[PDB]
Amino acid sequence: GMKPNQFLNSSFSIINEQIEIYERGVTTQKVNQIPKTDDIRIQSSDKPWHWLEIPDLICVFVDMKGSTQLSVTRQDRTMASAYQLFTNTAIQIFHDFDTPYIDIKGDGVFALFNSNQIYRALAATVTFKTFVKEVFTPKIKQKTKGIIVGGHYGIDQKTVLVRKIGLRYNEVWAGKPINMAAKLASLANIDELLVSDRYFNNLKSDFVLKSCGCSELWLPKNVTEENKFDFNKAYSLTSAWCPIHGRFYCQNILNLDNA
Amino acid sequence: GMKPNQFLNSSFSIINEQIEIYERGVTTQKVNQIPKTDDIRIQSSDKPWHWLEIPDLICVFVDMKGSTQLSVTRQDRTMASAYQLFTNTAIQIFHDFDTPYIDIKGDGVFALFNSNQIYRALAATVTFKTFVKEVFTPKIKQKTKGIIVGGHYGIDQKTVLVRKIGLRYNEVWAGKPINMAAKLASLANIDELLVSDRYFNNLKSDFVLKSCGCSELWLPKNVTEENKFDFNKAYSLTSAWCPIHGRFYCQNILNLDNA
Ligand SMILES: [Cl-]
Ligand SMILES: [Cl-]
Ligand SMILES: [Zn+2]
Ligand SMILES: [Zn+2]
Repeated sequence: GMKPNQFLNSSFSIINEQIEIYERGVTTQKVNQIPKTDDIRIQSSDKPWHWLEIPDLICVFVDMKGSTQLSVTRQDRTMASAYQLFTNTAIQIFHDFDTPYIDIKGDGVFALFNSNQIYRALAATVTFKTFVKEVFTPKIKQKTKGIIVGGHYGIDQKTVLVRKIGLRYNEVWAGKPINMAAKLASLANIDELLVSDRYFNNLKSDFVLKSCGCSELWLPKNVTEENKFDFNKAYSLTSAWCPIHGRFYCQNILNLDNA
Repeated sequence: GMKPNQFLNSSFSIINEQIEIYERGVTTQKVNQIPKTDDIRIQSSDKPWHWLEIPDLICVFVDMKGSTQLSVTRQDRTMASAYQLFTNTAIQIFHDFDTPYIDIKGDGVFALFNSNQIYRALAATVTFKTFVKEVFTPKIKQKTKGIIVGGHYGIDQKTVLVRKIGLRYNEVWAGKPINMAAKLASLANIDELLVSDRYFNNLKSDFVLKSCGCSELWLPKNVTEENKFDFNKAYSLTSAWCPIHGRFYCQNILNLDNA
């Protein structure tokens, strides 16, 4: 129902071009793991959009929480320092866990994992969560003389589509889990990880379901009235790596993907 | 703080490296407009992080709303087509409005504008909003035989910091307006734009404050109890370009930045 006098001429022409592209339909092809970036082809502009379908991809999203009083303009520039200590550490930790794909969005970082990296994704997320709780929050509190800033985290797992868009070219991701992992992180309290029920249902080991004894780690949370999610239930983890047993637990959990 | 038995050895070493970087402090320098990407220098890794301070930068964030039933796996693959029709049109429209910087995050797109592009940012946002209402929503409803999918939108304006991080290199943005524009969009209803009070307070012309008569366009909304924003009030726009007067209004609004 678009009319010429409703839009700029250029906008009108662009919208009609996008309508034509949309009317071409799509094609897809299955690829079991996140492909190398150069294996994602740039298409000729006349073709129907082609997507690669990655099954049961895991998306972790971590975001700074409680930072509204941190500043980029006042003398201490504390938001700049906090951004580095939070985001750069997130990136380096996810890289150390051999994350297939990392990207930065606002005050947050998302990390994509393959469907056979369930436990690796969790171990990387809990490592970052523990860093934030034990290091980031105390140091920012020291610098600000009292402000408590931390993180909150979400994980979802679902099939996604990927292709490249030129703005160079970047991967673009269509589907549920990146959007849903970010929405879960936004819903989470400070120092809380929320995961979807479909991701939680893939966690089977007592190394991740029960504490070290220093109890059930995960609590269900109904998310239906949020009107944001295509699943009924999330699961909440508020604990972190044990100061005594955390390394041993992380070692075992990482190995759980190899079986 | 950190204990060695709480983390993997590699994670421990990485955290200590990030603490050292954080303890170097930061330096900043003012640049009045969003710089060219090659003017944002890559630093040697030993230096305190340097940031460019861009005053009163405008961030628009547009996001798909109501898409939980769209699928990337069922036969119609409707989420793939919808992603193209929504996101690619957003990209092309923002490029047509000469947006200095565009980036894609999940089901959404953000566009950054200079402080002297107040009205251009609004005109680009309302153009995309009108496209979504008049074109995207009807076509997706037709394809799905009834599902109503649309968009929601946020705008904030505040000083930001920018530098480059290598994961070639990408700009990273620290500060309020990208995070806050995304949170405003998440808070917005379908076919609703929410803007911060500080952005709204820069809107002075009746071309943006009053309708063509086919009334006040903006309604205040208190956002204090959201505990997410560093401002008290947002402003809601639910209208779109008039089917008769929309081109004329958009043209005049664009001209408002040149005075
Ligand atoms: Cl600030
Ligand atoms: Cl889906
Ligand atoms: Zn223990
Ligand atoms: Zn009118």
